Amino acid sequence: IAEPTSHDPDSGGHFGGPSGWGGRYVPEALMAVIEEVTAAYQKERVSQDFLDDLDRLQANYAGRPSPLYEATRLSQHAGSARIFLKREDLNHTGSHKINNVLGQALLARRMGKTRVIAETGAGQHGVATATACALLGLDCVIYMGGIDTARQALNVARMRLLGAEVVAVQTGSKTLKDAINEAFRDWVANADNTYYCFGTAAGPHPFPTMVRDFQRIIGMEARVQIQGQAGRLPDAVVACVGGGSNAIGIFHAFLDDPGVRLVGFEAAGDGVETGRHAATFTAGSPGAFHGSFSYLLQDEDGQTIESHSISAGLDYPGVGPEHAWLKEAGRVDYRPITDSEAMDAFGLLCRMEGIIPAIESAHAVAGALKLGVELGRGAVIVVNLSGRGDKDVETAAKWFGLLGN
Amino acid sequence: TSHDPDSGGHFGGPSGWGGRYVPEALMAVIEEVTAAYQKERVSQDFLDDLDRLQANYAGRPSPLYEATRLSQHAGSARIFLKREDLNHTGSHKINNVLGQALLARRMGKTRVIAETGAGQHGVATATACALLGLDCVIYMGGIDTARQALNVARMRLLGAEVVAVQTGSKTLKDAINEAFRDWVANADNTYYCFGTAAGPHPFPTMVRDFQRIIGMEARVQIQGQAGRLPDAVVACVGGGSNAIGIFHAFLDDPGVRLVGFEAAGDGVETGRHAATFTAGSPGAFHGSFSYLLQDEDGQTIESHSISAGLDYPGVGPEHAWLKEAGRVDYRPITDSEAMDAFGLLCRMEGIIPAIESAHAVAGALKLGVELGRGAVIVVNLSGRGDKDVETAAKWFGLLG
Amino acid sequence: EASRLGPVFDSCRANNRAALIGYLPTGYPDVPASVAAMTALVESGCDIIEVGVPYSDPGMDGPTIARATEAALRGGVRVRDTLAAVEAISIAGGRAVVMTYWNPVLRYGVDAFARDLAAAGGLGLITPDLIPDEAQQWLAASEEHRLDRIFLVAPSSTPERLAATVEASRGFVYAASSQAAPELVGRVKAVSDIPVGVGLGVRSRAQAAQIAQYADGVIVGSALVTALTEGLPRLRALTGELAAGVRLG
Amino acid sequence: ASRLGPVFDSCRANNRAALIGYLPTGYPDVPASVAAMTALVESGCDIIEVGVPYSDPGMDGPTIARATEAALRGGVRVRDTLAAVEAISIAGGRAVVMTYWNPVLRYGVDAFARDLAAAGGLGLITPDLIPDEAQQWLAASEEHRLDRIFLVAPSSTPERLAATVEASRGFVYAASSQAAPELVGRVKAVSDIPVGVGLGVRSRAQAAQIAQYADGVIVGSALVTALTEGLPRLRALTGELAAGVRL
Ligand SMILES: N#C[C@@H]1N[C@@H](CF)[C@H]1c1ccc(-c2c(F)cc(Cl)cc2F)cc1
Ligand SMILES: N#C[C@@H]1N[C@@H](CF)[C@H]1c1ccc(-c2c(F)cc(Cl)cc2F)cc1
Repeated sequence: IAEPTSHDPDSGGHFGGPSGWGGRYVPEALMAVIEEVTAAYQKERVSQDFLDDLDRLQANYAGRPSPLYEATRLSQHAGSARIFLKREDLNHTGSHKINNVLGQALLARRMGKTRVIAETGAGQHGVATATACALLGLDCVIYMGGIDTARQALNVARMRLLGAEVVAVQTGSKTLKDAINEAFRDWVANADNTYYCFGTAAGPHPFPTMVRDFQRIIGMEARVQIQGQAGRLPDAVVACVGGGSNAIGIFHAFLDDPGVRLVGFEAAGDGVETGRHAATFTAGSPGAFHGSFSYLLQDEDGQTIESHSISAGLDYPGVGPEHAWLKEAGRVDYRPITDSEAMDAFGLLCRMEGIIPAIESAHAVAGALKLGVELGRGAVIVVNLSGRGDKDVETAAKWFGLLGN
Repeated sequence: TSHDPDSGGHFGGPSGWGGRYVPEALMAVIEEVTAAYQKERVSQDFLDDLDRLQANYAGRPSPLYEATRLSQHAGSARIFLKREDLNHTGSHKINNVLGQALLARRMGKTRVIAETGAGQHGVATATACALLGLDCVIYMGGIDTARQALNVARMRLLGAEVVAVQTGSKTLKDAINEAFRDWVANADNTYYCFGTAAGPHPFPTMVRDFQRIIGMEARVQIQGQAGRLPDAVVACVGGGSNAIGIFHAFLDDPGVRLVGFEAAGDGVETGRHAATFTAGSPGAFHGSFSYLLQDEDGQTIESHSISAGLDYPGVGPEHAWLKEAGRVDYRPITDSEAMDAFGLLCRMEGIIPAIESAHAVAGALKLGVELGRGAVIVVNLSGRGDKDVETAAKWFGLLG
Repeated sequence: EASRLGPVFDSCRANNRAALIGYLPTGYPDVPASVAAMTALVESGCDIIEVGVPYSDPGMDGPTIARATEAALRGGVRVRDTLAAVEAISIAGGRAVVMTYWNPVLRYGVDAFARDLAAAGGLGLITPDLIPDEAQQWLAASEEHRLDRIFLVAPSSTPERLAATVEASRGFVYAASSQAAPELVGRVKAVSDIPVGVGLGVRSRAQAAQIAQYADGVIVGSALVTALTEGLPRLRALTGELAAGVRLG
Repeated sequence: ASRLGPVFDSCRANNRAALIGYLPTGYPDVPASVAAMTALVESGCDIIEVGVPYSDPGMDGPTIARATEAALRGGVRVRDTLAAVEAISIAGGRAVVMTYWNPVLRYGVDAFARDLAAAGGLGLITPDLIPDEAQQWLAASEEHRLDRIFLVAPSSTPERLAATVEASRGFVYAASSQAAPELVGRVKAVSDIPVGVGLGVRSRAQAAQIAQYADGVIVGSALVTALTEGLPRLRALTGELAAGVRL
């Protein structure tokens, strides 16, 4: 069943007013394919055949529903609060990102598109896209920065094993935000048969809403599971915030719940005062970027500032527009977490629960511990464990001196 | 209890599969584990603790997926994949270590030791030990610790100690021997969390019972999605834990074929293989009477496979019983056959399988051609192939 | 009321030619050198100058403009340097519009940027990533400070969006792109009489002449940056060839 | 009676314990090892433990395990052990075979007992065979008149120690500070079978300490190390060990 649209933007994609957050800050050369994707998505989001196809893939292929685990051995470090982990790390491919690429790849098939392009930071979303494209017979082309391709040799081969093609972006700063620019240029040239599978809850309309909808299953499951295991709605739901897809996916089911705090944690890198960070809400300002009006890290002239984070998934200068709306409206608080706080939580979750989290997810775990101290004994905090940390083992081992020299 | 061994741990009576081929110095702790297991096997508090962990911590039940795009390569048969690759830690091994670690804490043991080849069972054991607050020591072959630096760091991040074994051939066979010597000296406070359905009684039965949930789920799932019991259930066989786990629920179904596929390496005719049933013989090894790869005098010969989990000279005794009884057939799959299935599963379904599991997929493709269009084959996808991406990249020349 | 660029195309149409529209990014190689090059364009027969504001993420820019704007930002170019270039072009007796992505304008302040640009002698604004759907603030500021608003149309533009974009444009409409460019101009001229400028990777005099047959203005940008990298003598030479191409008789 | 009955009988009648020396077949090579086992007989060994090198000896210490690795590397075979037993018997020695059970299963339990008896061997020490799995071994042990030396440990339960001693014939191997004499007391409290003790005897003084309470002193790792230095050191160390068991 199609869930209601109480928090949707207007027909122009604007949140909280006709000149609010979101919209479409794209060239006219792209509006034809965006209106086509928007019309296709509005038809399929209410098609029971589409929701059945997606449910069938989420259940038997992706492994949904993911469990809700109460990390009892973390309570001592969270002010004796009760930490519940939404185990998106157990999804196929190992992150929440599989929820996004399954719906969009199904949508690309419904539209008759035969070619799918996508960006990726250090490889996580490119692997996810290539996975769905293999499953549904779609041709796949992944754009990746030349710095990241040289540093992530195994993820490139992982994508080639799945039948996808990897293109190294050697322009600009040669990282995530420049792979998006190259994928955007590819779409302008090949919109006739190509679908752009965007990897987070940002970009022009309808992508912030569409990506959010494909991730809302996280919050829908968690809201039922937390009531079964705790007997009540939680005192807080938290998640890490890069572009915002995994956070908005678990946040959405709790928006109309009056007493449920919503806290997103962003990457502060070396510290928000050091200039080597990615704390978009904490140290950024509003502006138009990557097709939406939202928050981004920018200097006095409006130029994009390079972001830094020990995690690759939170290393992004912008953030989705629906999060900016929820911040302005006071529904969600956004707080920073440093590299050290996250790695401290990374190792704690390893020693205490045997769960190796993604470093992106470790930011949310770290903030949950801090929030548990603030909320006190007996507080019920739901944490979106957005991914597993098998990809981050080499980074964590160097951090804790497990590799030497 | 219908397919269970006698009190001595022997399958098939006069055949004598299994037993306890251990020194007397280890019989006190083995009788202690057997008594503890037979006590908690029927305790509802134990079964409830295990079910909560399997569901909320490990992610059970695992799904059953019909790989429709594999059908055209399996003689138009219908291949269903039992997705153990979606478990916590990435394989079926989490099922065994959750049961044994719970048992070790019920017994009062404060220390858990475990063997490992390339690192999968060591990571699973360390995972369960961190979860339950148990001191964990992993024994790993010195040849394996040198080329598996990340799996070592994985267990190390989980709070376990890792010991590199430099005796013998410095591999999985010798790591088991060293955990054996450790258990002999420290049996007062130490539990040996064995990683497959072999060893002395009660380990072949106990591990199978912990893996039984795979077959129980898969039998319910296949009737729901296909409307009938399958024409065949296949799995890869190293020590035999994931195979016996999915085979057991189907043992009394007359129409269900059971085929285990073992690692043939470069070929059975080359002496560089791990096909224990195809080329081995009965003998006493690692505390049980079963099949193993041995020379004319009974010395253990080295096994070779591109898989790490199937790179083992022995096999569980209950499989040796099922082979004699004619209930399960055991066929060899070569390195090349497994890698073709590996890449095919990547390009067709977007699933990257463990190279061990790709032996089962490759055999399913051959079996689907035999059974024809419409045949229902359940394949145990024991693990995911993230650990094997570098090995597979070299194979297909995607590296350089 | 007539647009600021209106009389320029009227004069070009009377002399049986198309307007030559030249683009150069501010601050490449440095700010003084780019100002000298923009001044040279006026001296060499450029009817309209496009003053490009270098942006850190220019998705619509080709490799030549992208490498030139990267180098200009490495040199520390500022948005105010673009307003200074507009002053210099007005002083040199030229006509300048500013082509820029919308985030620098939002950062500067939309009404503030329209005011300061109009003061600096600017005549209009080309907005490659601002469609009319998001142009409410920009429409109000362009009417307040009498600035032309050049939106873009594309071959893939729907008939509804094309008419809405042309209706929302003052000065001229930018047609960005085998036979797609003449067909695009025919679609615009089928619903309005507004001048249409065509950018098509123009690189020689013969290409400018082909476009001048059906378009009111020929837009050259990437070829000018390449010539400036050679030097001002090469840029003056190329601009003279392009000025000869737009003239049909 | 047992085959080793008379051996321990003439030891008790001389106010001494039995010196039981172990050596692995084929180290450093097969002829050299047989020459070393013959030297043990000449130097005053009462019982010889002829070890069968096994590829995975879990109960063997590092010195013996590396010698059996070297012996297997040299190509030693199971039949080589029966050739050493025949050589020891012809020289007037008394020899038992210590082996893991799988080489026996591969050879054939009945066939190995037959050929072991036919070579002059007197018993079989089975470190990884418990009486619970010794159905075939017990039958061949009686049919061919061979002693069966089972092992006991400090952790053996009273029910298991009594059952293991009841199944033994010849002598009981007690393998392991004061846990060794306490284990000997548990055996002597239920049966009058001789008891052998091997805890890594190294010198003449250590052999006398065990001989104060044990019917047999088992030496293994020390004789292998002596043989590595040379054959003369083996007879010199065995001579010192033969003098310790009489004290
Ligand atoms: N004009 C312009 C801009 N050049 C860069 C900065 F905004 C470029 C750009 C435009 C659009 C996008 C975009 C995206 F990120 C996701 C999706 Cl789904 C669709 C998109 F169209 C990205 C970058
Ligand atoms: N004696 C003797 C043998 N040296 C090797 C070969 F048989 C050594 C050995 C004995 C026992 C085992 C064993 C095991 F593998 C698993 C478990 Cl759970 C318990 C065990 F006791 C392993 C090796």
